[PDB]
Amino acid sequence: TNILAGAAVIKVLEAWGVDHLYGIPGGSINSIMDALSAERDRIHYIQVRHEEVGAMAAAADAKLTGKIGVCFGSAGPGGTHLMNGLYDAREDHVPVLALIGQFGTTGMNMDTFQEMNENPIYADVADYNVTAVNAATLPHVIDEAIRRAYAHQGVAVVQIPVDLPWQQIPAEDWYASANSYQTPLLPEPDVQAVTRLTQTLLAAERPLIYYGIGARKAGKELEQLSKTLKIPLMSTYPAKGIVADRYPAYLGSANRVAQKPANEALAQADVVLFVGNNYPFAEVSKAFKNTRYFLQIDIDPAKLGKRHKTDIAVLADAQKTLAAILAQVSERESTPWWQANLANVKNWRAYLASLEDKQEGPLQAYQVLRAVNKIAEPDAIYSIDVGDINLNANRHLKLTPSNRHITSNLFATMGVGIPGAIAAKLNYPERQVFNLAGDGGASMTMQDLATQVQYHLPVINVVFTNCQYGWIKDEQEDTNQNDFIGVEFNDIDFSKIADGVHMQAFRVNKIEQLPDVFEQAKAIAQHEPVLIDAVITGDRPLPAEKLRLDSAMSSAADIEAFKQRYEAQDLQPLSTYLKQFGLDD
Amino acid sequence: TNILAGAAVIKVLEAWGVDHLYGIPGGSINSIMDALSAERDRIHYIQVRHEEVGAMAAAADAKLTGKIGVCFGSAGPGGTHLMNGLYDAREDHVPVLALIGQFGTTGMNMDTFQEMNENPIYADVADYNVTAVNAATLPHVIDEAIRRAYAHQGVAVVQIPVDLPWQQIPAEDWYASANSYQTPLLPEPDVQAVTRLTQTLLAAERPLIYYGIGARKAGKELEQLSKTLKIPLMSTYPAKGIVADRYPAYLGSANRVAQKPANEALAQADVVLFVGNNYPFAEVSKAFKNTRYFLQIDIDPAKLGKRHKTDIAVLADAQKTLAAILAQVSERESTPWWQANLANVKNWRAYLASLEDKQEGPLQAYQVLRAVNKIAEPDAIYSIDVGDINLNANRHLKLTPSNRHITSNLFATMGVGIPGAIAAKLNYPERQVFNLAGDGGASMTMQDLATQVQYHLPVINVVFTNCQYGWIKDEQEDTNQNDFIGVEFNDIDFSKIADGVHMQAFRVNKIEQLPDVFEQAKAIAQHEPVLIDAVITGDRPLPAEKLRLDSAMSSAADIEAFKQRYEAQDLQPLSTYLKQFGLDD
Amino acid sequence: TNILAGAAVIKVLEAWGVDHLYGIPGGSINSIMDALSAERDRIHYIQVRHEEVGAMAAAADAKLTGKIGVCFGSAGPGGTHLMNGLYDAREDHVPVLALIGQFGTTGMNMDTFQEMNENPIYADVADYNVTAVNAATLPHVIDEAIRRAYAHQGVAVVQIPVDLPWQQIPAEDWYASANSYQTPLLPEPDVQAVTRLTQTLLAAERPLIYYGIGARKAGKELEQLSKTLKIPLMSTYPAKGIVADRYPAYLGSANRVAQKPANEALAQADVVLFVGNNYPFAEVSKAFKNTRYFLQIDIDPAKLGKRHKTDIAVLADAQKTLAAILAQVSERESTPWWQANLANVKNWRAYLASLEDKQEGPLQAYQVLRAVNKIAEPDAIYSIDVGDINLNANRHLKLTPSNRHITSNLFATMGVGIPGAIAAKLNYPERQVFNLAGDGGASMTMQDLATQVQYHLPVINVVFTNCQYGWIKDEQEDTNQNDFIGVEFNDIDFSKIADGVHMQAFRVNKIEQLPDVFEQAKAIAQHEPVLIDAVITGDRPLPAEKLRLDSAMSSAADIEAFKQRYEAQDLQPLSTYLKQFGLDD
Ligand SMILES: Cc1cc2nc3c(=O)[nH]c(=O)nc-3n(C[C@H](O)[C@H](O)[C@H](O)COP(=O)(O)OP(=O)(O)OC[C@H]3O[C@@H](n4cnc5c(N)ncnc54)[C@H](O)[C@@H]3O)c2cc1C
Ligand SMILES: Cc1cc2nc3c(=O)[nH]c(=O)nc-3n(C[C@H](O)[C@H](O)[C@H](O)COP(=O)(O)OP(=O)(O)OC[C@H]3O[C@@H](n4cnc5c(N)ncnc54)[C@H](O)[C@@H]3O)c2cc1C
Ligand SMILES: Cc1cc2nc3c(=O)[nH]c(=O)nc-3n(C[C@H](O)[C@H](O)[C@H](O)COP(=O)(O)OP(=O)(O)OC[C@H]3O[C@@H](n4cnc5c(N)ncnc54)[C@H](O)[C@@H]3O)c2cc1C
Ligand SMILES: COP(=O)(O)[C@](C)(O)c1sc(CCOP(=O)(O)OP(=O)(O)O)c(C)[n+]1Cc1cnc(C)nc1N
Ligand SMILES: COP(=O)(O)[C@](C)(O)c1sc(CCOP(=O)(O)OP(=O)(O)O)c(C)[n+]1Cc1cnc(C)nc1N
Ligand SMILES: COP(=O)(O)[C@](C)(O)c1sc(CCOP(=O)(O)OP(=O)(O)O)c(C)[n+]1Cc1cnc(C)nc1N
Ligand SMILES: [Mg+2]
Ligand SMILES: [Mg+2]
Ligand SMILES: [Mg+2]
Ligand code: NA
Ligand code: NA
Repeated sequence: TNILAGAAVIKVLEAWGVDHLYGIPGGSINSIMDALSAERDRIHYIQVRHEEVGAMAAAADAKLTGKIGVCFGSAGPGGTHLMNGLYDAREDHVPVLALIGQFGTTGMNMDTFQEMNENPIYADVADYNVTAVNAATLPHVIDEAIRRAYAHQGVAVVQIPVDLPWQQIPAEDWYASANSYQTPLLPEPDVQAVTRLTQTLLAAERPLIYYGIGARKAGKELEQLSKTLKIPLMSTYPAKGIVADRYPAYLGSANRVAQKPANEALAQADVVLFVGNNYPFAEVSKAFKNTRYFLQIDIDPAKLGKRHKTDIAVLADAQKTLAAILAQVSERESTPWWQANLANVKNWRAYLASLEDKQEGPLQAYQVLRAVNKIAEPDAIYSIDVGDINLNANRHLKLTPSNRHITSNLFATMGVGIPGAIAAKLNYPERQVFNLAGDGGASMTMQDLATQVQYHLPVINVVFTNCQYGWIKDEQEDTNQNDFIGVEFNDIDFSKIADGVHMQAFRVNKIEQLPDVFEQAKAIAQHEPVLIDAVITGDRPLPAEKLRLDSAMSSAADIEAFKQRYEAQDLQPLSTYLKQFGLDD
Repeated sequence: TNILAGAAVIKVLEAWGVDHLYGIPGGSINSIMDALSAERDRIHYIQVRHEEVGAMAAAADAKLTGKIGVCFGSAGPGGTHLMNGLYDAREDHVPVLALIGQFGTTGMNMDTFQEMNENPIYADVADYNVTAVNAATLPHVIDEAIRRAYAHQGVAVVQIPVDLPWQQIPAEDWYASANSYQTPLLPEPDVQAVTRLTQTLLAAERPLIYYGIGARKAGKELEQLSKTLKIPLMSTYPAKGIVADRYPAYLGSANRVAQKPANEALAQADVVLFVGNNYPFAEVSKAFKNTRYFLQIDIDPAKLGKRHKTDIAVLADAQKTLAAILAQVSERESTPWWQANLANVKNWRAYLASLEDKQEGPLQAYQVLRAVNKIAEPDAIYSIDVGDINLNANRHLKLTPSNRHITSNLFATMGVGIPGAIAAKLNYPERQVFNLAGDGGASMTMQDLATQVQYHLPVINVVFTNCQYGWIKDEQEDTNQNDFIGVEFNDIDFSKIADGVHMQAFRVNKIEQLPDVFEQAKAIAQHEPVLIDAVITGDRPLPAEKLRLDSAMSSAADIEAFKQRYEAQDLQPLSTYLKQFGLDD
Repeated sequence: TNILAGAAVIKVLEAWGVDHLYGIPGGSINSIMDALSAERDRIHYIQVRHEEVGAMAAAADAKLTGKIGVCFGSAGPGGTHLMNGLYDAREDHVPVLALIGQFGTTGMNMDTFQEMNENPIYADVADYNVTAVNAATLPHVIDEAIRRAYAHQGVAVVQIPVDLPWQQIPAEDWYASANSYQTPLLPEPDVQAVTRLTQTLLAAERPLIYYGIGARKAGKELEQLSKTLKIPLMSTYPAKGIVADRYPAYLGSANRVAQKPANEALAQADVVLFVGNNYPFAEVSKAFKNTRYFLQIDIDPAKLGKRHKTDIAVLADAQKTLAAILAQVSERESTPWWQANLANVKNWRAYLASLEDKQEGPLQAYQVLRAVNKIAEPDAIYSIDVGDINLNANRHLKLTPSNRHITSNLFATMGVGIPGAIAAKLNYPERQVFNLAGDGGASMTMQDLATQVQYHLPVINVVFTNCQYGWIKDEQEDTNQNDFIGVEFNDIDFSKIADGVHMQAFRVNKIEQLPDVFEQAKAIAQHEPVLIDAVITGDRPLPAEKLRLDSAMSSAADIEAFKQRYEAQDLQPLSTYLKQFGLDD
């Protein structure tokens, strides 16, 4: 006849297909805990060691599977600890439900222990942000929160006074709307607009197709269009892997987490097809200042003409539109622009290989990533933290459509490596999972290495120990007048941290040590987590946004200093290849 | 003729006497970093490993010295990481300035990398919350923020677009108002009201004086009034130490972080003098339901009649008022109420001593704290985390007016032990400093053990490893119908964590191991930090709020179960002593 | 045994002495209405015609009496209509309680009719901002709101779900803390700081005392210090009347709502004693750019050194400090500085009198205000709207300590004239009350002239009809490159509007009509409200901030143009008087 309101809430989560959720208990959320306890055969609670890891893992769940992530925090400090993960979910536009403990309705507004008005705390981050005040409507409020988080691709927060889930409600009244769920409709491309777009693209002297993760379903069409039309491809960093890295006309990404060929080509291009792309550097870096025609395909009307004035804009699904272009074109002959870019890519990849292929000496980030490549399975998943690792992984990882990689794309919160890998292994127990993190980021969430141990999640953790916030040191080098500050710090031995949480680990500092240690790690991670602490040099990775290679643009002295510092003696500027094929810079 | 606006900002901090500040750099705050770098001889930047530790340490600075604490975080995730420390500062009403990075005014509102409207993030926590938009007024905005944080005893947040501090401003225009600073005026007690208050207090059959930290300047007057009038003393937990723990009529604190004699006496009292006290449990625990007359002294009109209806309310300084009462009274003879309470205290202290005085066997929290007492200097400072340690430290630490102790009093954020100890050692390098933390709380901020190492801060860290969130397990025992959940977890060896950050450490699990390890730690902390990981039992500490000792109130079976579980065979209920002296319960 | 929670809420209001409150009913607040309906003998509900008028009137109640003002609005649009009054109360730092309707707890968060999360709406304006969720604690929440509004001198907002006030609660539990309310007894002003401040003031060659409303209790001391020491007085506009306008050495106020002698003298002064003053134009107008020493007295630490670099800032009560200064000084002979300022004031007053004393012709604001003066009782209260009326009333009204005048000082919301006058008459039925308003501001709240009729509040309304937003037209003349826009509009005949709400009224457009109309109005307002619609010219009043009178500073052409436009042929610059008494400019 009756059900506890907390039991009904957990049944709402189950109806929506929530497999696992994260948090840390407290008095203010013990009634939800009680309902979870009864339901442990059907829904799986993951106890983290810091609530930010719970929120970040919930975000990562949604990034990986498209299913809403769920986390919770107790009243006051439990909930405020969620913030970095909630902001990550907002900025990366993935659905997350966050439940926040609150003291009982009889004690609210009495200024009792750890009791405050919690609603204003979450107003900025959340698409939906409500304090529940009734037990009978609580299942509906949770249902509403989930349905909105999905529809609006963001964060729904519900503060729950602890008395409500222990109250009996009628067993027959509540329901979940999960059965009625659908994903948004995919708009179709206008035939005339697609034809006009195709004509402009074909008439270009120096075309590029520049796609983001909005094109994640269109890898085949992107590569086929590139091959057929002889048009180079470039992408946002997160869109690495949609087309295989091995594709010879994939230039990489632009700006800083970037590859040289992409920056150079973008500066020269006359027509850009900008597809499923919200590149946040467009305006500030003047990326498109010399672009003659700008053609955009996006599903979101809020994005059309956002990053540059459009000459043709198509409000449609990326794959449907790219298919429609491909359907109306035929094989084109090679062009000077095509060949110049192909040559430039070859030159760049030879540079990266030269760094990877060192066999002995002081360990650099480049060989560590080569060692990752050597033990990586074809469908491996990479959880990547924030800093130099984004740049280095972007250059060195050899990804295909079979891979996944995730980071904090836009909020760019450090510490996401560990939680992202926890979520990855929970969602894909049979797939190999890496956590690639700098020492600064790994330090921030280090305690949750214990969570990998506790739940026997065989993540391969690789920490890049430079004893610096390298990403920031390099920024200070570029901008600051006075000495470095706050960017060089004391060593932490992560192999000892790992030992502390009862995880097998290794520490290495020489290139020649890599093969055996990585082989051992590969084997250990068949059953248990493992950590490799790679002590790397303070060498700055080549700044693709600050090239000093072209004698028509840089002094002979700046060029040779750049070659020496970045081991880039064999790099040629794009202009070399443009000139070979009869085009001017 | 000109000065960089960032240089002027740092000069404002120097004028206000800021010695040290905390944070982690980033591109969005590198211009403030540049100004700090130039000023490193005069103001001292402390690089933390997680920004929440910076915010918590800033809060602790203000708790300890009364001087505004200063922290910062980079745009987006740097700033949102500050939240647990900022909420701590708000709820514990201490002045803190937080600077938040923001991207340059040319890139704001362009939806660029890690760029968002940051002002709404801080609206709830902050007394003052502004985004600076001009370089010439920036020193004033910082000055304003500091002056308001002090006057309003809370958090001032300023978001700073990174371009502004690198702009030149006239050298002669800016100023700091530090020279004009004063603390609020101390109101004087009305003579007639004090006399009426004194008469009511003297006419009481079962009086208590119940003080909080608002009486921190009135220790001498409190103890003297108690001795002269034969009136027992009780306090809030944070007010432990204002009167020496050894004082035989100090009952301790009420509720849960509490001592038995205080809970029992409060239930029986007819008149309570409530002084400098904002006890958050007053209403929810029905603390004063049987109190006949309620007399209050507080400096804040917002507090008068807040926690119970007052019969006499005095808007005045605690010390001035207590002095005025003492001036108009003379020595009173002993009473039955006085003797019953004295006997009860003796019985309770003998119980605590019996726990402390065990010499061998499985290690409990009680002997760990005895070992702390044995190596503690008379003016030691204690930074205490959140959980069972608050209860255990409250019972076992032997404090006097010469000590300081701090925790997160009201927000009660876990993880404060480490940052509180960092702040304590920075402010009091010649005083012994302890960090007393449970394993859950220590885990949350563990990475900043590295900060103690980096800045050579000789903190004595003591971790209470029960492999539980014990405080929460006990709550689930009390309230939950279904099995424990999320409260028992895997071991972390903190002696290995310490080794990882290059700190000397010990792990112990037997009572007989304590003396030598604590002696070694005492010696090490003359020069360097040290950590003791104390592996303790899962024994629940005696619940002072759930006594089962009085046969007129509890079954014989519940009483003997309580004695057995809490080793409390020799405890007597207050009623025993009331009856001895001819008073009924 | 039991009491309705709504009934207890009204008893809390009665305990705090709330005489009257304002609002408009709705379904979402009908349970509070129900409780008010039973208590008509003890609390007086005023039904307004627009909720902003209720909020503005509540703010005005507190401005006038120092007692908390109370208003309410129904859920959604009722509450949001309060905003202009709530912001006025926040900015003018007066205590106001606002009750906001909400739908019942069973329908909250169901997305029902007019149902939304109302808490974020009031977060910015409110010092205290909570949604009640329990009936038994509702009286406490209201009590807390009141106590906080008083303590923090601002707005407390409580959102009340409509079901709660109809729930029975135990009769014996609730209480109000009004009985605890008191004002603090302060120590004497800091003796050594006051002595030093005094020496600096007396050593000055060109001293000024510049006070604001913080000196409201110090009129006697201000005038005596001025006379004894030969130091001219100037004030903020709202501080007009604290010293009688007829005082020969009262210079007026500075900036734009200002008088010529104050602006001229301030520019010359070497030492300013800034007392109970938070002049918002200090920095932006560079008011103190030439000041050698700046001395301050203020009760609020947040203000110490806020507006200018301050040589000595005394934290103390204005009256007590000024009395302490007076007690340690004695007579100084007349100085050139004193004589020059006296002469300048005389010249300025002759100018104002020349405008007032016209007897025939096109009506100007100047003669209307002379007509007000001629019918004004010595203790009349003036509610003044926002625009040219602030400037003209500041110059022409002849106020003494027996008067009161109020406007929206800092938020400066138009429309306040009508509600301020309603509040004034409710608090002071036996005092004459004027509403002096421009046509723009009167139009915004015109419907509430019906409220004066409904409650038989004999306000004398005087509307200054120029068919312009004159204040803004003048700004456009000063700053805008293109034609006037939005500042000249169609006539509204307010005598006809008055007829429509059943109020006796007159319309005048000639100077010679004034005496008979104002005599009739004076007599009508012995019993009923009345309105005079004064059709005035579009003449720009003399801009005290743009003086062109001094041959050393302005071209002869500029001076002749200024003199012509502003009928200022007989005005002399201060430099003329300075030279006369042997001082240089
Ligand atoms: C430390 C760090 C540094 C970084 N620096 C760089 C850098 O230098 N270079 C770089 O490239 N990135 C960088 N980033 C990542 C960067 O901040 C952005 O997140 C990224 O460039 C945006 O990628 P995106 O447009 O693919 O994704 P999003 O911003 O998520 O945009 C996806 C777009 O696709 C659209 N879309 C979605 N579905 C469809 C569909 N079915 N059909 C059509 N359109 C669809 C959406 O409406 C949206 O406009 C960095 C990240 C980090 C952590
Ligand atoms: C895990 C945990 C559990 C806790 N549980 C308990 C518990 O069971 N029991 C317990 O007691 N505490 C407990 N607390 C602490 C608790 O939450 C409160 O912070 C504490 O009880 C309030 O102490 P207080 O009134 O001294 O301090 P505050 O809340 O800071 O109040 C100080 C008061 O003094 C007034 N004041 C300031 N200056 C003066 C002056 N010069 N003269 C007069 N008045 C002045 C202020 O206006 C204010 O009202 C716990 C804390 C933690 C971390
Ligand atoms: C259209 C319009 C135009 C305006 N333009 C002008 C203008 O040109 N010129 C002008 O002068 N005004 C002008 N104002 C008014 C102006 O905006 C400010 O409100 C006013 O100048 C500030 O006056 P104040 O300092 O007296 O009041 P407040 O800002 O209320 O300051 C009071 C001060 O006194 C202190 N205080 C309070 N009690 C005590 C005490 N017991 N002892 C000591 N200190 C105490 C307070 O802490 C505070 O610092 C205008 C208003 C309007 C509506
Ligand atoms: C009613 O309040 P509460 O829930 O009892 C309280 C005091 O708020 C606590 S206490 C607590 C357990 C602390 O565990 P520890 O292992 O550090 O200590 P212990 O085992 O009790 O010695 C948690 C998780 N929380 C909840 C909590 C969660 N997350 C953070 C950041 N802070 C908290 N404090
Ligand atoms: C312009 O953006 P940014 O400042 O360059 C950026 C990307 O935001 C970074 S990157 C970064 C350094 C990361 O250091 P690591 O040691 O982990 O990596 P690395 O040494 O570069 O290999 C910091 C501190 N921040 C700032 C930062 C601070 N705190 C958090 C929680 N996240 C951040 N991400
Ligand atoms: C710099 O401040 P400001 O813009 O000069 C100021 C004081 O804020 C004014 S004054 C003003 C004109 C008032 O016109 P009236 O006809 O009432 O008066 P007047 O013609 O000047 O005698 C307006 C529209 N505003 C703007 C205004 C608009 N709307 C509201 C509700 N209040 C305002 N006050
Ligand atoms: Mg690093
Ligand atoms: Mg524990
Ligand atoms: Mg007008
Ligand atoms: Na951490
Ligand atoms: Na209106």
